[PDB]
This record gives sequence, C-alpha cells and structure tokens, in this order.
Amino acid sequence: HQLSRADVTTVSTFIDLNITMLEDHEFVPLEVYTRHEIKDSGLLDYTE
Amino acid sequence: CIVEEVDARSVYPYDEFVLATGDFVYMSPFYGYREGSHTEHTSYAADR
Repeated sequence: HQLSRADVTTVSTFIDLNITMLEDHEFVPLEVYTRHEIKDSGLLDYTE
Repeated sequence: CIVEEVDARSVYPYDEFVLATGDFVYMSPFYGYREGSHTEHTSYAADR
C-alpha cells in the first residue's frame, strides 16, 4: 500500500514557545488644565 | 446716563461677584427671596 504523511498520526518532539510582539501604542496629548484654563481661573484680569 | 451689558464672574463659595469694569459686588449672585436664597450672603442693606 501507499500513504502520505497526512495519513500517519503525528507526534511532536518540539517544545512550544509562543512569543508575540508588543504592539504599537499612540500617546495623545493630555492635560488636566490647559494654560488658557489656568489663565481664566483668576477672578479679575488686570489687562482686560 | 450709561447702561453697560457686562460679564460677571463669581468664584466659590459664590458670596460675591465681579463685573467686567473691575467693580466688586458683595452679594451672592444667587441671593433672592425664594427657595431659601434669602440665606445667601449679602453685605448691603435690604433697601439696596
């Protein structure tokens, strides 16, 4: 008879190691208070 | 006789507010006669 390798049960001598790459990440600008907000927090603006 | 629409600003605890002219008003913006607003701060006589 004749067989392909798919017709034979396969056992592995290899030890698995599944290493995945750390993905790209984007940091958007972020501020708690803008300098416009900090300027506006004063009650009276002398210039204005 | 001069009439001026102005912006008014008040900071916490809102017992007074300022006008765009730089003039302070020593009364709560929320002072009144209803819903317990009569307990809000005022530095002026009742006839004012």
